[PDB]
Amino acid sequence: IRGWIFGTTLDSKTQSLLIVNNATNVVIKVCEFQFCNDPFLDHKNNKSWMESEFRVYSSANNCTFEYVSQPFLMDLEGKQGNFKNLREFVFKNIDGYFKIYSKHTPIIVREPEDLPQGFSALEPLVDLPIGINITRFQTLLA
Amino acid sequence: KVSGNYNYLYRLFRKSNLKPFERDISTEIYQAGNKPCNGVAGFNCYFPL
Ligand SMILES: *[C@@H]1O[C@H](CO)[C@@H](O)[C@H](O)[C@H]1NC(C)=O
Repeated sequence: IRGWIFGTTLDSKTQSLLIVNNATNVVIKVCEFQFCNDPFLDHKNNKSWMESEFRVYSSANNCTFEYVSQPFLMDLEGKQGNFKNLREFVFKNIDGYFKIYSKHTPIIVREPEDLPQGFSALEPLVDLPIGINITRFQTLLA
Repeated sequence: KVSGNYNYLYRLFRKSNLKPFERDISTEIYQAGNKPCNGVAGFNCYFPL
């Protein structure tokens, strides 16, 4: 799981938001993205994944906001089970500001899913002045 | 400009309020009267700018 897309219609007629952590840097682009109907970065060789299909937006038209920051710490390679990593994010859009808060806790093991009983507060990560309204969000993956 | 400065635009067809501090680019032709227009520059189908 790498990024997210936010919008209200997502058909190159309303302003759209994209966030990607897959690249070497964290990239946030508020643009008039024309997402094609196949938002996948995973279909690759028989057991490996690459950074292919990096143009899932078929058109990047007249648009405004761009931002690059340092990457966030993920793990390496692919494993089955032993998911030590656990990631939490909260996204809000209030008073014309897009607020993203983040938290990452490693070293969790249990046989069932659906989170433990943990008391973990969330630190503020970024506040952005995107200045749009959003109605539907779709997760991205690689 | 005495010769005509049309570069400044404004919106007057939304039928919706706004929260503080956002911009909206609605290039699509607004429809009023609850009848599907599906056309361009028609009656009761006005350009929003
Ligand atoms: C971007 O500029 C082109 C150039 O004419 C214009 O046709 C288009 O409407 C503009 N789009 C936005 C969102 O400003």
